[PDB]
Amino acid sequence: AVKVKVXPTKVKV
Amino acid sequence: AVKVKVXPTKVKV
Amino acid sequence: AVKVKVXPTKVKV
Amino acid sequence: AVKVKVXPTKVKV
Repeated sequence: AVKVKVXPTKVKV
Repeated sequence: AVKVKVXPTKVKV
Repeated sequence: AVKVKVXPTKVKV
Repeated sequence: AVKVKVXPTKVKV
């Protein structure tokens, strides 16, 4: 999966 | 916002 | 490919 | 920074 971290926001696709 | 396009999913932070 | 947009910065992987 | 992990590439903005 692609992992996205934007400061304290994190999301995986 | 940050945008991360992963195929059909457009993650927006 | 994944497209990333962070304000005026863009990159594609 | 924003971090986007796309397999072995870790995009950092």
